[PDB]
Amino acid sequence: EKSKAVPFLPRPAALDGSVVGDVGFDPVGFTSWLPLSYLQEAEIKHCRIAMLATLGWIVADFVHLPGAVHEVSSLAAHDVAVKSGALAQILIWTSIAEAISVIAISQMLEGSGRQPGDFKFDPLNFAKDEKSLKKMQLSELKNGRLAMLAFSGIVTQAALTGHAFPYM
Amino acid sequence: ERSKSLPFLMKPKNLDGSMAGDVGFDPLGLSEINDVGVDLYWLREAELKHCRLGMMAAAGILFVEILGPAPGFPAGKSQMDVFWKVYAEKPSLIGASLAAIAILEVISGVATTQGRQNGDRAPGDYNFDPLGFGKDPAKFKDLQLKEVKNGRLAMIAAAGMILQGVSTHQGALENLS
Ligand code: CLA
Ligand SMILES: C/C(C=C=C1C(C)(C)C[C@H](O)C[C@@]1(C)O)=C/C=C/C(C)=C/C=C/C=C(C)/C=C/C=C(/C=C/[C@@]12O[C@]1(C)C[C@@H](O)CC2(C)C)CO
Ligand SMILES: CC(/C=C/C=C(C)/C=C/[C@@]12O[C@]1(C)C[C@@H](O)CC2(C)C)=C\C=C\C=C(C)\C=C\C=C(C)\C=C\[C@@]12O[C@]1(C)C[C@@H](O)CC2(C)C
Repeated sequence: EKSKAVPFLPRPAALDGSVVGDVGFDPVGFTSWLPLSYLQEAEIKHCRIAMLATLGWIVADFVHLPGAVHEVSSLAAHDVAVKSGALAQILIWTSIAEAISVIAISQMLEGSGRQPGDFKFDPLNFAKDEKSLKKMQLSELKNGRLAMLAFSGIVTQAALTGHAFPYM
Repeated sequence: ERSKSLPFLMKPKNLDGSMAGDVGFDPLGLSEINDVGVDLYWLREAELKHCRLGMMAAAGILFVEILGPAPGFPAGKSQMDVFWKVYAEKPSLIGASLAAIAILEVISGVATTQGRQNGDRAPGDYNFDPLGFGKDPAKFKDLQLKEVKNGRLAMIAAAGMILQGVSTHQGALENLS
């Protein structure tokens, strides 16, 4: 009762405390008719994709790969990269990863034990015990949400005003 | 048995004494509506939202007309017509404000319906007391009465300002003198 985020709204009844980044924020009750693991996986995937996208947009408006095709702004880079076939390679490998993801999310939903977003990818450690893993999961979630909103703002401002890196 | 405000009318059944500003002024018996998701809880929440919105709007009109606009913002003293001058030059501000108000209003409606269902939240309550001006009781009732009276007065005032600006196309205090 009385979820932490919205103090005047009831607790979403599906987010008690046992999830990283769980401040009880679900006013429209998306968790009431969708699996929690599915939504967590979707959120983490969005976080990672948008973090990579924000970093790439900002960097590519500064540094360009050698070649005349890579001499466009990130706003206009989509139509150039799709014509050159640059985005085709990313599409192919992302589709391979996403088919393996289809298998992984199916197994997670039907038992297994794989945590949402846990691909066990960890060449370095950066997370030795449970406490470090929880803290870094919270950091990843917060940074990913911030980067999703940041990429949203960057794209909207750049489309509104065709400016360089300062999209004001 | 008779309403305090209207002695020629019987006391409205649903308005005993609880809500701040209750004087029994329900001649049409609207407090007894229990259909289309509308009841005393919904009516009180709507009244409080109207009170707060009217207070904010009246304060904004008076502030802008007396102390002038903020730097970088248009002038004209007609608040119903300066809106189109702001939108003509800063449409993004208006759009962002509208989107924020839309999200907050969706949250407000969800909260109203939930609090009506599992009764734990008083109508118009959003737990918004950052400065702790209404922590203790015996002052909360007085603050509720002050808010309700000021909000009704500002509702009437803001409706008047809207109509005056739409019709006369002049400022509020311009109409005053
Ligand atoms: C969402 C991810 C994403 C997407 C869709 C793109 C898309 C694009 N980038 Mg880009 N970029 C990204 C992230 C991304 N970038 C990141 C994170 C960086 C920082 C290193 C850059 C740095 C960058 C530069 C410097 C340039 C581009 C350019 C371009 C355009 C054409 C060439 C190209 O594909 O990039 C080539 C990308 C690189 C050389 C660096 C990519 C490094 C990756 C993203 C990090 C490692 C992630 C890993 C491989 C994930 C594995 C995927 C899995 C399925 C196997 C194209 C529109 C070029 C352009 O035309 O600019 C307008 C260009 O000059 N990008
Ligand atoms: C279904 C729903 C929402 C909901 C729900 C949920 C989501 C299901 C959740 C719950 O469970 C139930 C329920 C029902 O709550 C309904 C949504 C509400 C609506 C339909 C929104 C309406 C808002 C309209 C407003 C507030 C417009 C005001 C216009 C003004 C104009 C201003 C002007 O300046 C302009 C522009 C020109 C100037 O010249 C002069 C004037 C004219 C003054 C003043 O502001
Ligand atoms: C800034 C913003 C969001 C900021 C979010 C932040 C900081 C989030 C922080 C967190 O996530 C972290 C970091 C960690 C989480 O655990 C906790 C929180 C705290 C939640 C959203 C802006 C959101 C801004 C929005 C939605 C603006 C919308 C504007 C519109 C629609 C206007 C459109 C128009 O103006 C045009 C474009 C042209 C005109 O011609 C037509 C019209 C329509 C007038």
